[PDB]
Amino acid sequence: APVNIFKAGADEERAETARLTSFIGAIAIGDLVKSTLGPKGMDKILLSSGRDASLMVTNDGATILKNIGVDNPAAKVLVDMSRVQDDEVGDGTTSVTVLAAELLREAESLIAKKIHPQTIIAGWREATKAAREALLSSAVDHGSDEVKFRQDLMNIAGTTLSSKLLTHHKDHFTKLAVEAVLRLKGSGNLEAIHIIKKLGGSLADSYLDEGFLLDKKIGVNQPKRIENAKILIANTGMDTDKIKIFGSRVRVDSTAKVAEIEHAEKEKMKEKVERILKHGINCFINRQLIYNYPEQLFGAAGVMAIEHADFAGVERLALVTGGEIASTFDHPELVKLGSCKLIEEVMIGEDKLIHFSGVALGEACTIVLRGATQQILDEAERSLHDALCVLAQTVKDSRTVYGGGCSEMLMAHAVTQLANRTPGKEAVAMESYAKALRMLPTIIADNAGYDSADLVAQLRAAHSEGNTTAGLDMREGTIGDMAILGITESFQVKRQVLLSAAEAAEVILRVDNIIKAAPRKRV
Amino acid sequence: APVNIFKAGADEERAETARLTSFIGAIAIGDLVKSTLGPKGMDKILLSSGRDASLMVTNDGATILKNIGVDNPAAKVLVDMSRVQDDEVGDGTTSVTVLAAELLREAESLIAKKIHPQTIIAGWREATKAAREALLSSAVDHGSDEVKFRQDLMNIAGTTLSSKLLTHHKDHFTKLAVEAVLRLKGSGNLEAIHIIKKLGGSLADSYLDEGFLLDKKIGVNQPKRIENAKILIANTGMDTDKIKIFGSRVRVDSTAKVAEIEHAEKEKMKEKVERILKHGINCFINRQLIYNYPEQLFGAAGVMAIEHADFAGVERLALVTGGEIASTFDHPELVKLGSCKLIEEVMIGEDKLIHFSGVALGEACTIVLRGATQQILDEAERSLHDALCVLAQTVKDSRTVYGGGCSEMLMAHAVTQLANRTPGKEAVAMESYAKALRMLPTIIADNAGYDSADLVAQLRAAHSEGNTTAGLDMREGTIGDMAILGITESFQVKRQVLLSAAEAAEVILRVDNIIKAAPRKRV
Amino acid sequence: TLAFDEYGRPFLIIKDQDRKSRLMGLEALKSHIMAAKAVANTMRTSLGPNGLDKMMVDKDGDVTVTNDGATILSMMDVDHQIAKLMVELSKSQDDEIGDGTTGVVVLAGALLEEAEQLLDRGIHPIRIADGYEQAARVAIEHLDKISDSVLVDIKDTEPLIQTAKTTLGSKVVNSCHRQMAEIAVNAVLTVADMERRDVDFELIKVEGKVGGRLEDTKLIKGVIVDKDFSHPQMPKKVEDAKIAILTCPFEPPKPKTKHKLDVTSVEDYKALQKYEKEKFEEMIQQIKETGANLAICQWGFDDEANHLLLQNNLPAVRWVGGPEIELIAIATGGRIVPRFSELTAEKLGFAGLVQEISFGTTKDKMLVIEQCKNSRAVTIFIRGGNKMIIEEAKRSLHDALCVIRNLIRDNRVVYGGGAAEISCALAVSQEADKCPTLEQYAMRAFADALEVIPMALSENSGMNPIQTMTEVRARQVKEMNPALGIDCLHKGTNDMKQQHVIETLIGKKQQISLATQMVRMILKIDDIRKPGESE
Amino acid sequence: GPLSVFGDRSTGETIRSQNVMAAASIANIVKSSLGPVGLDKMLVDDIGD
Amino acid sequence: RGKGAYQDRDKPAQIRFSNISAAKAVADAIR
Ligand SMILES: Nc1ncnc2c1ncn2[C@@H]1O[C@H](COP(=O)(O)OP(=O)(O)O)[C@@H](O)[C@H]1O
Ligand SMILES: Nc1ncnc2c1ncn2[C@@H]1O[C@H](COP(=O)(O)OP(=O)(O)O)[C@@H](O)[C@H]1O
Ligand SMILES: Nc1ncnc2c1ncn2[C@@H]1O[C@H](COP(=O)(O)OP(=O)(O)O)[C@@H](O)[C@H]1O
Ligand SMILES: [Mg+2]
Ligand SMILES: [Mg+2]
Ligand SMILES: [Mg+2]
Repeated sequence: APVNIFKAGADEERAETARLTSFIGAIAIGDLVKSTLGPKGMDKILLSSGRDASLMVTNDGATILKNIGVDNPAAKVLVDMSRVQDDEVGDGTTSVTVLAAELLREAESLIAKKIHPQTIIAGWREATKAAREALLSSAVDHGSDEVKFRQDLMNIAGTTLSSKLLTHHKDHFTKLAVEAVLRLKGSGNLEAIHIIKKLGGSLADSYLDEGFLLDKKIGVNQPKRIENAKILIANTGMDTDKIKIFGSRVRVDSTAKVAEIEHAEKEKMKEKVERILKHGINCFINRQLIYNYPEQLFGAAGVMAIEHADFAGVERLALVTGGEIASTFDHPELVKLGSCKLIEEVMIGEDKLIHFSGVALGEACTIVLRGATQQILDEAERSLHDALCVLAQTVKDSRTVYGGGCSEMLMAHAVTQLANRTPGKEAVAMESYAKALRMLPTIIADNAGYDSADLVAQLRAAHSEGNTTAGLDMREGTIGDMAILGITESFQVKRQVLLSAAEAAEVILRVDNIIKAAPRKRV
Repeated sequence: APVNIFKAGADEERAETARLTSFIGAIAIGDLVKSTLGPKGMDKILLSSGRDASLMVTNDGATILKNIGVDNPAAKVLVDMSRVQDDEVGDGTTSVTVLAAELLREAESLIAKKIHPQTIIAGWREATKAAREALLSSAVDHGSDEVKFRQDLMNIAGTTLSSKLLTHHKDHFTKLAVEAVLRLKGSGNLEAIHIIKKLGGSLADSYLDEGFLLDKKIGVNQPKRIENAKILIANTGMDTDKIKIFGSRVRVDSTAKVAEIEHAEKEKMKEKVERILKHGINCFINRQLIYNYPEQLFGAAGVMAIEHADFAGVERLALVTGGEIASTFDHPELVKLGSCKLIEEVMIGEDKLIHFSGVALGEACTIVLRGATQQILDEAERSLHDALCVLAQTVKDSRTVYGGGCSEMLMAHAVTQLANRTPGKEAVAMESYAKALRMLPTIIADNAGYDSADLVAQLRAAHSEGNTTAGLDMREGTIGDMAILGITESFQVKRQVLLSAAEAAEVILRVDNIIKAAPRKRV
Repeated sequence: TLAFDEYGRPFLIIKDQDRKSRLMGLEALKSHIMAAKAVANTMRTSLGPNGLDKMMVDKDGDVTVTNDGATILSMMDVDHQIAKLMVELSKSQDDEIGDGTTGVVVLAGALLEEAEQLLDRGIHPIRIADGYEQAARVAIEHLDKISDSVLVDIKDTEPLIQTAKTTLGSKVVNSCHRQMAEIAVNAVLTVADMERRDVDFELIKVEGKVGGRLEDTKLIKGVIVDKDFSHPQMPKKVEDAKIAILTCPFEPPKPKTKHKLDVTSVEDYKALQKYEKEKFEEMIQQIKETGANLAICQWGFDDEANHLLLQNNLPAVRWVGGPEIELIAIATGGRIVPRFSELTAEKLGFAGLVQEISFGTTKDKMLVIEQCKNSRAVTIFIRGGNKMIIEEAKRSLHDALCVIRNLIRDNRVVYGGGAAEISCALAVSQEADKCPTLEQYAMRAFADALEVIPMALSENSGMNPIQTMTEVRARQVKEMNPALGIDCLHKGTNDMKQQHVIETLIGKKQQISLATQMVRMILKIDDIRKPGESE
Repeated sequence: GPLSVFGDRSTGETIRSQNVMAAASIANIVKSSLGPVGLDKMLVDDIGD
Repeated sequence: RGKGAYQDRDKPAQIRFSNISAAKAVADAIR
């Protein structure tokens, strides 16, 4: 195919530069986000060449790979791998990128050993099957005795926020992340926790609101605070209805009848508001816009009117007040109203927001992130999003494993025990699978500046004879017990790091020909 | 220096792309000539873009690197390293290139291990000192009992020619290489063995001439063969002398005196030839050109006249006949003449050459290389030059070591035995030195198509407990004794492979900054 | 406005003023520091025995791996006039002393980095420059406290070897750290005039040939030239050579003017043959009457004179260079004779083993002179594995030949390894309080910049800079200050007197003097008048 | 090192001398049209007005 | 003994000085 090429502007390579470009392009992705892994790793700042560059600092490996725009074909497999890891569990996107790159780096070492690439695939399938049994047998469940499960949930949020910008804020941001999912008391919808980013103040000034915050302040001549009110929301049109009959006009003979029709239009718009206040309410939230004619009617009756909050803002108010959407007002005995105590307006960062203090059945939260710059607020929002998504799945799957390098040495030990019970064809591929699992505590140990050649060697000697909870202590720089220090991760997060990296390395290693087509508008 | 760059067209890099471009450019040189190492390795064909491209196939690693013209700065150190290896010992230019590249490939593995590069230099200096004692204690000397030394010389030429184009010609070309140096009986001048390349015939039709061959055939009216002649050579001017007086004219008054001067000029040229034939000779060799006036004088006296052989052609005739140069003819009792039996002309490839058959004190040879194409003759000349240079130094240094991977495992065993008696800072660098020494039998084993992962493992298990003469058997594909099969190399060849690769890898590893200047006429 | 007046006329002062560049501002001093710190940060990694080398590529594509600070800055294409003064600073250290060419650039970049924070506090740049002169004067007087040597050039060569090991310890010759250090000691003492304390480097010939190894570098007492025996049957070994050095070519004598010699009859043409035949027999007999058995000639030989050398058993070389035969007459004790008629037995040279040595497969055949008689000229033959290790060893051993020359000029030494810089930094800090009137901040910036050189040795050795320097500096105040520095493998204790890290006094005396004066010429400048594009 | 703005920056007494010449460029125009001995000017446009 | 040696041969030691020198130009511009 290179000799006597039958292509126009397209090129290809077979078994010489195919695996060469696949191993170079995938290691350079993994070596890029290598410095961001661990609780002592640095962060990246992403910039463009211009034309609203919109600089966005991120430490999470999914947000780095989704914005760099790699031109390598085999590197897009690892870029899409970190996107699925953020969409499923929301954590380990950096850990699954280095692990999939360390598998292909050990596969580059098997180039000169003349090992068949299908032997490495069949050797890694038996290695990944033994690695699933190491995490499944070491998972710690939590059913009853809930005072130890809430302590276990703070160890999950303490491990996730340690590898982010919120380093010296674990005394505050752990309570902001555990109690946010604990106030859901149900499914992890991940949209009732509305994060509001406001400039001014430090990250210690951020807090979790006991009620709910909103924008689009209360009318013009309406009351600003009503105590012991009944909140009724809506999703209906207020004025300029044009009610659902396309092709309907007002064909009259004189202009005196147009004055009678427009008075009949305002009488039906007034009668719609009169059906709303028969419920006995004091606040009104409409998803659509409220014009001036129903605004005067709510202001004359002493009723609030919040106009055009959000499409998903009426869903959070329905989960924090315990009511319903109620888009049709014709049955006051079948419409459930919300409950609150204070609807006072608070000022956060020279902006008046509507505080719904003292609400009943409040299965929704509002995190008020305050930072020094907008770059910190964009990073702390993604750092909190990577912490709330794991706790939303830890309450659904209570199985937890010991992180901090302890889980990877347990997975590498089960592969090494079965590497000695195999013939020599697939045993060399299983030894490279166990060395790549030991690189994940090696990257964490070397990012702090510790002796990674000795600490991982002490972890391999500890896990070889007992010590199932022995891991890497990044606080002092030694080997400690992970059950005492409280460094644990979720089972489903660590399983998706192991499983998705083994499936993505299976695709790139099986590629022997990269036939790229002719691009458009590139000359 | 990248930040606020104060250079015009020059660029540089410090500790990030400096060692990156040094490790890429040096491995790609070693991976290029990796396929030409061993008795089953293939050859390369070197071509240019045009304008008298002059294709020259070579298997020797020095001739490949001296013609490619690498643009990498660190790759030129390994190119110049193989140039000295061809000029000093004439062999191992491919072995010193792969060994210097495997050291830097193991040094690239110490990048992620955070080893200081000065620790690798101090670790390799102790590793090279342990490797010198392995070759020195295993060297086999040969003093008297010359029937074992001539058998040992055939094992040196049989090992060198096995890795070249002369594969199935070891029954003939070994005798052409051993007997050529054996007829020198003195210093290895490496110019008395004049190699003549003629087209037509196979490589089995090549032979070593018992006498000497020459060009510039014998005169016009002179005899072509004289039995039992006395050869006298010369380095003097025959005609149009203009003898050593710059600024001397013939200022006469009449044209009759010009006829007396030009007759006096031809009488002194006749008297010079009359001083030559007073020695009682039958052949005459002049380094300069012989014109028509002394050519008639040698033809009338029955004396041969070989005009303008070569500048180094009279040196080989002085070593093959036992005479002297004799540029001045005024003392016939102080000029030693040559000796021969037949000066008949032979025809090799439709070209008449002067054969000096039956010469006395013949310390010079003539190899008549005959091949199918010119590409085979250019390869067989360099293959014989790589074999005659080792035998010219084996007669000066009779110490020989067992090659074929046996010498590399002896050197790697002495480093590994002293790597366990060292602290862990330098012991990791010594283990990488021993792994690169085991790569040299791994390249030889994998070029034939054998299982290189098991044969080097069988060599390491053999040398760990005895078996100092155990090596790689490339004939059947197993492990055999090198003293029985007769696969030996010289001690000075194997020492220069170890020593020059350790010094060249010391230079490139100590480079942390590559500051290249702005080139001229490159835009 | 620029290029226009307020009355509408064009305002042109100098030619091509639109393509000019002029900066007075407050960033003109800031642009000089940021251009000089990047040169000092480049040379910081190549300091000490753990200093990594640099790969330099020329304009022709030639690659030279250099470690000395003189050749690194000289082979750059830096078109910056502030950094060009750092090139001449490292060149001035090489021309005068020749050991601290790397350390004089890191020290000059350290004085400018400490002056950057002093510039923001409102201090005048000449007031910092006047404060550095009062601070460098304390470093000169404190450096002359402990200094002693016992060199006698007879048997006490032990302080001379340990001084050269400090210079050769940072280069790539650490494999020959004991062998090559003794070569540079004996090469200086055999050619130096101890009555005048003058060393001539023209008598020390530094030659190099590829092949062999670094351990095959020998000190050849004599000369090493390219032997060019015109006869291939010449004897290649002379046991006792009576060397006849001449500067006349083996030919009939040709005058320097235009002659146009006239030949009229055939008796004059037969007189031409007998004139040259007796001239070649006269130039050969006049050498044999003196008892000579070896001839050296600057110019070429004739073919008729070549066979007359073999008949009389007189080996001779051909086409020797200009200063090459000047080294033969000193190594052999002979005299260079212009003509052949002035030859005598008193103008002959004496030599022992005169032979040529072929190196592998090449055809060089250099001269090896083993035996001599009170020679004042030596030749170092550097061998190696490639041309990168030989041209660096020519630069490494030249720094070892210079530190022995500095000991004959001044027999006072100091202790390196950062021990002299920490001790000099304490002397400026003690005199900064006597008195802290105006230049208190300028002297403390000098003492903080003198600590950059020992803390760069701690950075290249894998240690911590502020952890190791605080331990060494505190031990010199609690007791009397010893030779206390650092090392790479650290050799156990940190005593530089026990580790034998010996440097010259005038080497470090010129490091502080040249870096202070170069800082004064780059602090006392407030404008740049560089042009724009090239054309 | 310096400011990475894509425009142009001039500090010191350069702008302090340019603003005076900018004000004197306007004053030297209208100085010939002051008082009873002042004289009018001509303002010609590109279109010919 | 030296109690270890941590070789750091990587990029961001030089980019960290680039963020320092750029922020010093902003503070000196509005000084
Ligand atoms: N306190 C701690 N002790 C030890 N290791 C920790 C600690 N906190 C975090 N880690 C480690 O740091 C790593 C951070 O990975 P991360 O970049 O969050 O992966 P992802 O990008 O997939 O979320 C985890 O694998 C974890 O083992
Ligand atoms: N008969 C044999 N058995 C085993 N090994 C051999 C045999 N002949 C040659 N070799 C190996 O092949 C290699 C050829 O190396 P070569 O390319 O000649 O090095 P260089 O280019 O330096 O001369 C040698 O190192 C030798 O060990
Ligand atoms: N054994 C040692 N222990 C501690 N320091 C040493 C040792 N050997 C050399 N040094 C230091 O290394 C430095 C090398 O300086 P160098 O680059 O040679 O200066 P220059 O460029 O002027 O020749 C010296 O200043 C010396 O203090
Ligand atoms: Mg995480
Ligand atoms: Mg060979
Ligand atoms: Mg030095």
